[PDB]
Amino acid sequence: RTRTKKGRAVFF
Amino acid sequence: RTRTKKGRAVFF
Amino acid sequence: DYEKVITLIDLYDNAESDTANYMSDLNDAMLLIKGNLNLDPVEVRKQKEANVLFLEPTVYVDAEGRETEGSVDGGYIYKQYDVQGTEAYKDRLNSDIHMFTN
Repeated sequence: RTRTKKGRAVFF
Repeated sequence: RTRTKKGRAVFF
Repeated sequence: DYEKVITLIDLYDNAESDTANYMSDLNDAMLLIKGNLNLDPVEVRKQKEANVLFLEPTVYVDAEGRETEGSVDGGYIYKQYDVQGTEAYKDRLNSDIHMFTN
């Protein structure tokens, strides 16, 4: 069962 | 069980 | 000679120090980023020199097995003021100070 995965902001 | 998490405004 | 226009000299002082406050106190522009996300304040320092900005939205999982994406958004915002009306006003003050004193 998958669970809420928090997003990411990346600038490379 | 997750609960309401209040948002944040940040200026870095 | 200027006794009758001191009040306009006051008004022009007040207007220009108002614009000088507007300049001092508000940020010219900022990179607005919305939505549920993780930003590392160490990584934010690359903001000047990065080429690609990648926003990956948080995925919410429902108890019945559904999955759905948060709304990320990102873009520049910049301060603005009514240049037209304030400059037409200050040009009127300057013009009238000169007119009433020949």
